[PDB]
Amino acid sequence: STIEEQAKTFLDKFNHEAEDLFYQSSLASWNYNTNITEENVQNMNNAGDKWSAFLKEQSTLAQMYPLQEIQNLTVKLQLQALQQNGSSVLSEDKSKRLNTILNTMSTIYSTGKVCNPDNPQECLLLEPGLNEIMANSLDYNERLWAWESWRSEVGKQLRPLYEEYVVLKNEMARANHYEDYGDYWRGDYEVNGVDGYDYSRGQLIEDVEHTFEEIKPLYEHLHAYVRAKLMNAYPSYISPIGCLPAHLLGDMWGRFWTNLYSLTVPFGQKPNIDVTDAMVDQAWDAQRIFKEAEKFFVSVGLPNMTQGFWENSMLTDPGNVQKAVCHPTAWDLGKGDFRILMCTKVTMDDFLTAHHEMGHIQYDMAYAAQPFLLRNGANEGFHEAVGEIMSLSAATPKHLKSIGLLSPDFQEDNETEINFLLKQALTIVGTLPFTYMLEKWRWMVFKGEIPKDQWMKKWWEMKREIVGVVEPVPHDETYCDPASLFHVSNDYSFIRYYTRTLYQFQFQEALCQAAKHEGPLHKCDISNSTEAGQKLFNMLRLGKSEPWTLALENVVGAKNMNVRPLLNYFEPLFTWLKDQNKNSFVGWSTDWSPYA
Amino acid sequence: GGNYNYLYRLFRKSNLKPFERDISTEIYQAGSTPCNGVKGFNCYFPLQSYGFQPTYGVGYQPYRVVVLSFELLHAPATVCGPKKSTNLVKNKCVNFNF
Repeated sequence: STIEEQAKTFLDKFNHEAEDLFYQSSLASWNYNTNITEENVQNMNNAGDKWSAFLKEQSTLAQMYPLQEIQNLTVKLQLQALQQNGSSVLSEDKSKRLNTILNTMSTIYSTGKVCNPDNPQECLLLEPGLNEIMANSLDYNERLWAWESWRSEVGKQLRPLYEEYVVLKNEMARANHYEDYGDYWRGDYEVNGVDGYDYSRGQLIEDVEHTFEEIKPLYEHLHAYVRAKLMNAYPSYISPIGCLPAHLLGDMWGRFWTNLYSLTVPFGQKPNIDVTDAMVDQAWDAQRIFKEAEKFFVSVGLPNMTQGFWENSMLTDPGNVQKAVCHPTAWDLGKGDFRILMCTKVTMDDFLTAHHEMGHIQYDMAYAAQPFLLRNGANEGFHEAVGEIMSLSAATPKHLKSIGLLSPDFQEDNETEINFLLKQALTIVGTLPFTYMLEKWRWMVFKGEIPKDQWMKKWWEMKREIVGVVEPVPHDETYCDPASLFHVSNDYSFIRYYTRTLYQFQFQEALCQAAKHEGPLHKCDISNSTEAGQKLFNMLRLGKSEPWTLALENVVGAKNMNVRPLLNYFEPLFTWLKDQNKNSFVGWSTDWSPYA
Repeated sequence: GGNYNYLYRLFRKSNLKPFERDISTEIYQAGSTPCNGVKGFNCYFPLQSYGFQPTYGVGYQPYRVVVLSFELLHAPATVCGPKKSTNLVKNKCVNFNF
């Protein structure tokens, strides 16, 4: 008989129970986070696995449906989302050991302990402390010692676990008809629907290389400038012919270069824009911050947050034994419940964090009309892009001036704009090559092109070739540097942090295009521009209902993820660097080493 | 904790007629295979209970609805309302509607 018409009844039956079950589970998790106490633990757990106990049969029941002839795009998409069996494709004896090995790597990576040889009774962890040892310090011996200790006492035991984790994950992918698990990560970034918007899993590999060669000159110039500043700070330790070490970047893995901003200040006479003291003088509390964050969203055209968010959600000051987590998060519990979990203070960083959380919350309610299974973004890089857009547009000095927070008689010039631009670049453009390198290495080690013995040497060689960083100490095959990272052993995709950035400026540019502004991209604001409210909403009101290839068409001119505005956002910085590093050779040579 | 005492019909072969109330609890059969009063491969329960909670947003809260439908059969009218009247003024030539 017919199968297409009887799948709708099953979909509705599943969704009706899933809505309130997920609502109750999320409410239990929210209660546990808001109240850090034993009473709210078991119940939360009593929900969690219970949802899993409900997610299997609905996945188990999604095998009798031959999803190869249903002509309804939305119904087919929902059935395909429900048809993924997950980890229920391998044998139980291997599944239990995979779960055990995942648990043990999660526990071991979070309990790294390194003791100084001179004082063997003082071991530290990834918690601030050992992190603070090199987070803010001007030294070469202690930073290198901490790096070596971390990569020898946390980078050694994770390697054998990762060795079997790779093969088991690849075999699971093969059981899921994936030749490699990179395809599993690239399944979401792929659509097989309307003609003309088709995308393939293998297209991402070539397209990312296509979109990475246009920023190489700017990254080389910034690398040369950072190297020259390091020479001015660390004499006779960084070779002009070579490049900078890994521990001197500012982070143990080079993910962020913010720690090196103080050592690479172009013009120290002009201070950075700070109005925190002004906020204190103006008596700005958490409520004032939260209501000022609302004006920016409502001046573009976005609706107002409904009643209950100010009441049900925790806002500030957990205070006494009623402990709550201060990590800023936005929770969409469903059935019209949206909440924020953050600790507010008087800080422009806190203002930007509140704006980011409001952007996430607005994006979440934007696709609220979608069913339970479709209230998700097209890709992982859309939520963060939307959140960062409002932080970008609220960092303009014009916005602070217009909201009565900066002096109307301000005399901002090119020097302070360049300083803020470089401060921003040390965080945004300085992490794209490292994320690229990590994702590429993970994909190529999951593909099995290299043997088991060619693991560390190739990783380090590509680090010198792409990032332009040499080895602080020689590394043998028994070590494992990638395993000493959060998103390498927790099964988290790392390309998520890359494409989003490629969108952000793009979106901003398009939003700037819909801003009636002339001049630099960084200065233009989406505030006081209602026309951009609906256009952005076109991507907000879709979510998973439409493919990302189709989604990237109502705001930006081209659906391709070509990184055009990156070279123009830092245009004053680029033309200043062209007039700065004339006497320093740009690039790096992969023969010089700190150890020899 | 979720008020599950309010139920709504979710599955039925055909729609309701105007001013019709159906309280049938037969196991709906979306597919072709008959079920002997049990759920299964294509059989589901027509009635589903709500999970209303005070934390539910606007549009998901419980809402009491009363519909007053007037009938005007040829029998003499019985439901007639406001009989607003004026004051009694006498000793003046006036028109009246007692």
